[PDB]
Parts: sequence; structure tokens; C-alpha cells
Amino acid sequence: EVQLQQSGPELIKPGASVKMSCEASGYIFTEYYIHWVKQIQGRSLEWIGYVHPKTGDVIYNQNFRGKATLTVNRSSNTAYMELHSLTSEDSAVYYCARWDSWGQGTTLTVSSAKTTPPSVYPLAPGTTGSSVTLGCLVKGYFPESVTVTWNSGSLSSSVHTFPALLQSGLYTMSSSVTVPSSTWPSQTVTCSVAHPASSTTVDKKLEP
Amino acid sequence: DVLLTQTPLSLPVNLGDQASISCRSSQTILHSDGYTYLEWYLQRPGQSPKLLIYRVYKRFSGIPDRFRGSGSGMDFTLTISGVEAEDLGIYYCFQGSYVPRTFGGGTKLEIKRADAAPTVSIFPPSSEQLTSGGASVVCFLNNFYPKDINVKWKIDGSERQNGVLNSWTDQDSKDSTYSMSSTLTLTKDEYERHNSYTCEATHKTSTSPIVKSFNRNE
Ligand SMILES: CC(=O)N[C@@H]1[C@@H](O)[C@H](O[C@@H]2O[C@H](CO)[C@H](O)[C@H](O)[C@H]2O)[C@@H](CO[C@@H]2O[C@H](CO)[C@@H](O[C@@H]3O[C@H](CO)[C@H](O)[C@H](O)[C@H]3O)[C@H](O)[C@H]2O)O[C@H]1O
Repeated sequence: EVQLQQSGPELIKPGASVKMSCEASGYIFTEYYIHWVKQIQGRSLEWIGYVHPKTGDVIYNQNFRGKATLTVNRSSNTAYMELHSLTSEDSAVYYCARWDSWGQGTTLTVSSAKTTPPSVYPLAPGTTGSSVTLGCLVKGYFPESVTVTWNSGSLSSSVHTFPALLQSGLYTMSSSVTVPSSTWPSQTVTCSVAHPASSTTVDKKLEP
Repeated sequence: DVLLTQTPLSLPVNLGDQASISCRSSQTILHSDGYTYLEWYLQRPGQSPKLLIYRVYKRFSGIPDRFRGSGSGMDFTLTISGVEAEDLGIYYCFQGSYVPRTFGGGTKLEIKRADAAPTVSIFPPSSEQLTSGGASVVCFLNNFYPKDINVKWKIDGSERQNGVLNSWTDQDSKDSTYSMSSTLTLTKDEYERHNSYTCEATHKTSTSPIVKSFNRNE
């Protein structure tokens, strides 16, 4: 019923600004405060401020004076947050929220690195025993995220997806799958690495 | 500003047990209007925070009665009576009585299980990669508990510390273990100047490491 629907992920150069949106449906937009909240590392939350959409009046956290501007468009039931003069400290997930319901979040990456597809390397043994662990190493891409699908989804129980880390300004992650040895190499195992930001998919068949 | 401090940082529980977490504020959350705007939120992995309790104890619509909030002034508690799998995630307290609004730093509710040693796998750099002039050696440390673990890389017996990227999974939803990937990055030239590469996993399940190695001359 009540829904807050936010705009998509953003990759912005340091020094620029970005304006993200929060569309309200299922209630009277002008009756509820809209709050904005910054989350880093999927953990620490910091409140930015809130606006009354009936009037447009804003109250900010002093920590965001000059960094954030909150506005509304009453005719479209949308709240907006503009962040100015961006730095890498502004990379985070940003949520809009009313008192009882949050949007799904907008991920902001502030960087001058260009969108780059991953290199994908197979991890295969060149066993003994009844199981075998395989993997794919996904290196040198930007920005987040990638998805690694094993045997287009038929494997997922015994899959481990390791979160990406930065190296040389680009992301690297890995993914493992453990499968009965009676199924590999006698049957195909493939990792399919999708990087939607670069409109690239890479499929590797794992070979002994 | 008002500081909310949460304890513990992580809380492993058996399913069906009672869990209790603390939120303490630096100033009273009692508002001059006589109400106390102390709220609890749950954030599951990959989801937004969701409201559980507001006004210290009032359950938001649809929130099961095993969630009970209590406290007053500067001291608050959330008690979950019979933890279920859908309850796992990070719990935040939040106060709505002051500007700025502030949150606690989160308590991660997780599953306690029996200790388990890692299953360790080592991979030399793929032939494909070496053409790129880079060489990544990978070590998966899979399905262990608890989450704390060490990995030491050695090159011909000599400990190696830079060039290492260590990444942990979140708790597994099937068996409640953790896994971690460790990657040693070298140039192709560095990689080809040495003979053996070793991953040593040290975990509380043994006073000796689990050692996986390969010799590049094989
Ligand atoms: C423009 C707008 O959005 N106005 C209000 C919001 O300010 C309000 O948010 C709450 O505001 C307080 C400060 O007043 C604090 O900042 C809180 O963090 C924030 O949630 C929002 C929600 O109001 C709450 O509504 C509940 C109704 O479900 C109230 O609970 C009910 O209150 C009566 C006793 O008065 C009974 O005690 C009920 O059993 C209890 O459910 C709660 O007291 C309100 O804070 O509402 C917007 O209109």
C-alpha cells in the first residue's frame, strides 16, 4: 500500500553534484514528513534531514548543511535530495523514509574511475574425494555490482559469493561452488558473470 | 547531539531462544509532550530497515508479539522471545525526540552453532591470467564457525603480507557457517621467481593451522 520508490544507482565524478528522487504512493504525500538517511558499509546510519511536503520546510542535520538540499514536487508526489560538491566520503546508500516505511535505497559511487567490465578467471583443480570446489575470480571491474550465476541458477545452495574489495581503484570479488565429484567434470559447470553497468556478461565453463 | 549506544555488537542465538539487546542514550528520550520516541528497526541483508517498535513498546502493524520493547529515560531493551530465521539481521535503535535524529550503531543478530574447522582449497593462477601479466593465487576457507579466522600466505616458506585481499561471506542460511576468500596478488614476474605457495588457515578449532600448498614446478 504505502510505497517509497527511489531512483537508480548513480556513478558521479568527484566535484559534481547528483539529484536523486523518492516517489510516494499509497497515501497523502502532503501529510507526512519525508526523511533522508545515509548508510555506509551496510551498517552505520546518519540522518540527513527531513522535509514537510505540504510546505517544503526543511530541517537539516547541521552535518549536512551545504552538502544536501531537500525539495519536493507536490504535483508528482516526489521528494528529491541533491548532494553538492561530491567526494568519495559521499559514496553510500541513501534512503528516504516516512515515519513507518523506507524506500529501497539509492547507491551512490563517487569516483573518476570509468565503467569497466570484469576480467574473469576460472578456479579449477588440476583431485580426490567425493566433492570438488570450483570458483571464478572476477577482477578489475567498476562500479559495483556483479552477479555470478552458476549453471544459470541450478547451483546456489553450495555457492559462496565473496563481497568485492578495491584494488588499484577497481573492484575484485570471487565466487565458489562445491559440487559432487560425480557431476564434474563429467557434466558441465559454468560461472556466468553479469556486470549490468557495462552491459557485459562473461560465461566460463570450468575445465580440469 | 544525542548519542545512542547499542550492546552487544553481535549476538549469536539458537533458534527459539530469547535474545535481549540494549540501547542507552546520552540524554533522556522523554519529550516535553510526555511521550518517548524510541524506535527499533530491523534490517535484513540486502533489505531496507523496517520499523518494528515505536514509542518504546508499541508494535507496528504486522509485527509479531514475540518482539517486546521496554525501558524509559536513557535505558531501553528489545527482547525477542523465540527467535525465528526471519528475525536475523541488524537491529537499530533510533530516537525521534531531538534534532538531529540519531541511530544506534546496530546489533547483528545471528545464529549460534557448533564450531567447525574450514575446508581449505588453493588455486594457482589460471594460465589465462598469466598472459595479462598478473597472477592471483586464491585460497577458499569454506564453511567454518565461528567467523574469526586467520590466513597466512607464505612463498617458499617465507611469510607474505601485502597484496592480500581477504573477504568474508555473511552467515550461511543453510548451515549457519561462514566462508572467506583470500587472494595473493603478484605480478607475473614475481610469481614466476618462486617455487611454492602456501595458504595457512588458523582457526579456534585447532592450535595448528590447516596448510594447503602447491609447487609451481609441478
Ligand atoms: C507531518 C508528519 O509526518 N507528522 C507526524 C510525524 O511527526 C509523526 O512521526 C513521529 O513524530 C514524533 C514527534 O512527534 C517522533 O519524531 C517520532 O520518531 C515519529 O515517528 C508520525 C507518526 O506519529 C506517531 O503515530 C502513532 C500512530 O500510529 C502514534 O501512536 C499512537 O498514539 C496514541 C496515544 O496518543 C496511542 O497512545 C496509540 O496506541 C499509539 O499507537 C505516535 O504517538 C506518533 O508519534 O505521524 C505524522 O502525522
